[PDB]
Amino acid sequence: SMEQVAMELRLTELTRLLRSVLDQLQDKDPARIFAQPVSLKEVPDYLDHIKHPMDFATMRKRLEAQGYKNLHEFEEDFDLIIDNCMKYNARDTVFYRAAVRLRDQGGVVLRQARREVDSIG
Repeated sequence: SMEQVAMELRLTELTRLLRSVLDQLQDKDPARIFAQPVSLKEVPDYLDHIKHPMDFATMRKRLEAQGYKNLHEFEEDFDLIIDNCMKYNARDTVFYRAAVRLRDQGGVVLRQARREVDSIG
């Protein structure tokens, strides 16, 4: 149907906007601490601690499959990256501190993404 095509075009455009958001958020992790999944070879007990692991590569795979239907779903995954880190790692670690900085700098990006999503529909 033409309605299905139109819905598919809207999803494609949301995916384009989320890719730009993803790139801007990942720039705020210059150490690449959140770039890839926590390795279960290196941290064999990780899934005893963290029930829903997340990282930027995993988000990018989902994005490129058009697997984010709305900005809320994308933000949920970004918040997992931060929140997982802040539980597993202690306050006095480079990892925790990196997540705080990513949260703080990312909030700005996400605040405008929300206005753009609503504005463009």
